[PDB]
Amino acid sequence: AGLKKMAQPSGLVEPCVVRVSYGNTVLNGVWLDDKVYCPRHVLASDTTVTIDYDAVYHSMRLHNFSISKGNVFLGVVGAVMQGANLVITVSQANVNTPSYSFRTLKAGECFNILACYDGTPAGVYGVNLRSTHTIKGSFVNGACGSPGFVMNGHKVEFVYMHQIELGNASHVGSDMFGNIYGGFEDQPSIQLEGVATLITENVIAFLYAALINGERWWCSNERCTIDSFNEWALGNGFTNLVSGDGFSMLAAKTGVDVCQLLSAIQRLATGLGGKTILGYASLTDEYTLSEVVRQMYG
Amino acid sequence: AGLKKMAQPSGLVEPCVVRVSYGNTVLNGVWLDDKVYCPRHVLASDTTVTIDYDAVYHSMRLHNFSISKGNVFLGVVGAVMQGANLVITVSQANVNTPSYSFRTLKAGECFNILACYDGTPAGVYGVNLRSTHTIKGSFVNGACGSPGFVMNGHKVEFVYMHQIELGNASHVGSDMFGNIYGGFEDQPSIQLEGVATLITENVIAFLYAALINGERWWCSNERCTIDSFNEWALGNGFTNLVSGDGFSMLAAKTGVDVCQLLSAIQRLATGLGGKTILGYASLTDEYTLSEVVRQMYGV
Ligand SMILES: *[C@](C)(O)C(=O)N(c1ccc(-c2ccccc2)nc1)[C@@](C)(C(=O)N[C@@H](C)c1ccc(F)cc1)c1cccnc1
Ligand SMILES: *[C@](C)(O)C(=O)N(c1ccc(-c2ccccc2)nc1)[C@@](C)(C(=O)N[C@@H](C)c1ccc(F)cc1)c1cccnc1
Repeated sequence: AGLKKMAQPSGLVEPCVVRVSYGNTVLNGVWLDDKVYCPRHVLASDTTVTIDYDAVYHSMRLHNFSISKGNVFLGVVGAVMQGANLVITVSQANVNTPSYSFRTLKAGECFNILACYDGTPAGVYGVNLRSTHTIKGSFVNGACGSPGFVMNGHKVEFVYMHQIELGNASHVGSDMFGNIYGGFEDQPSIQLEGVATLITENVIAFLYAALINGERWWCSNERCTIDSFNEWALGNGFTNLVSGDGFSMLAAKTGVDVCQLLSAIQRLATGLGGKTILGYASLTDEYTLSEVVRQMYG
Repeated sequence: AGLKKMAQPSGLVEPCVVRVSYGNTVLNGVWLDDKVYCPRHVLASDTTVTIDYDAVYHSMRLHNFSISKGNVFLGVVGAVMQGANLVITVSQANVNTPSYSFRTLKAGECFNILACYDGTPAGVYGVNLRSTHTIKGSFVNGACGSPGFVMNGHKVEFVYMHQIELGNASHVGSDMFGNIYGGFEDQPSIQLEGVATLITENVIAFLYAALINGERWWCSNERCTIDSFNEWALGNGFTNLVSGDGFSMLAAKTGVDVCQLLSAIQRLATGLGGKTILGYASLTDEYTLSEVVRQMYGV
């Protein structure tokens, strides 16, 4: 009953956040087994001239690393560079290591940001990757290395590590495989995101959310083809639709066709009059199909 | 960098949530130090008429009780009804019982809800108590006994325990002392919900979040005395403000005083005219002052 951007329980991610301190600059690290993942820009302090990472890696002094989880210091042994990640090998092994697996996020999916500062978690909240492979969370200085995760069946899927904040207030993270989302760079040059187009299959589950909760005022008998929308979608800041197979489960209980919401979206997109839907005066892509089913039918 | 309702880390609370079952009704409970707390309506299975809890508490067979945390089954020992809650004593002690304590919340504060189903933690999100003393969150069938909590320095303070769901989709819970908030009944008979009046400080904090976040189209140079607003707040669905000395820090960083917002509240409470503030169609008391300071400046 209701609809809120809720985050999954952060309890398993929480023991792994460490404080990685290389010289002056100190940031957040994900500690799993004997390895500690952190953004490689910790090795940089320039923040003014283009950084030649290939050279600074070979010219690194491990005596300056001091990694910690509270009062314990983990002893640094080695460190290799996996993309934009600086995978650091420490002697102590995280006794608190959950069952983890790395995965990459496909645009539109939801995941959980464990905002951390100085190796201490601050808050957990759910976000979705946008059409530009950037997120719109809440971050302040020192968050570099805060993990993002999805969790299915007592197993953590580290899908995000924070790297940098764009001027857009948009946040760019790396993959745990070392791959910047959206093709951006950890470089001190100005970078601009593209136009954020709303993810269509999240807006649909958001409209079934309104019909399950009885708000049927916006809905009418009109229906549009998957095709005519895909044509209309690009020119109106929306993503195209591949198929409508998964909604058929919800479409039956509601009795509202998939082709019928499309006619509504073409109308409702930049169309909400005074009347709002579920607390929103504009369509939103925050809510996925998975999230709707967990908040509506257990 | 953004305004994002977020919950504090729920790691310490997750060891304590247990599956409490008494025959048909199965719902969640908090396992603190060898005592499981749960709503007293787990004993009742009837949702027709008003139920004599004093007579149902005595018609209680402890042998019927089934508590479990995963595969482990707890052995129930004692059971005393405290208010609208059930303090159940068991043999094993939650060995991971955090630095815990109870509290009752004055209206307007923000706390952290841990929704559970079948003794399984499932989500965690921030919510603030409305003036009617009903939070408004997400709860499906079987979430009775999901604890709320607020954490000040690794010490867990349990403040909520889910009891019932009203008509307005408003959610009602009980403190760990066994008192239904706002004075409600855990009975099936129909029950009214009050008119939600907005907490003024949390609206002011929400407005500073907008001035810090750039949206300054609604702000002009109007200063309003606090009493004229209080006289106006008693007649327009707001609350009277006690002090604005905590806002002294946000006012200096924005350069906008607290008086300007107070007049601005009188302006926009009528309606935002289709122009949203921070992605919000109307004024919102969701963001408390302290939570706004951790997100904007990071304390
Ligand atoms: C990290 C260090 O904790 C941090 O908060 N930010 C940051 C700072 C510097 C770098 C960086 C330095 C040298 C080379 C490459 C990257 N990355 C991240 C903040 C302060 C940040 O990103 N600021 C922006 C303006 C920035 C971009 C690029 C850059 F090189 C330097 C700064 C930051 C603040 C808030 C949230 N996230 C990150
Ligand atoms: C709990 C059992 O998990 C549950 O979801 N609900 C509930 C059901 C019954 C009682 C109750 C039983 C006996 C005596 C008094 C109360 N409390 C809670 C739900 C289904 C619920 O609250 N339904 C409403 C209609 C209800 C209110 C009051 C009442 F006495 C009986 C029923 C529920 C649904 C969704 C969210 N929370 C609770």
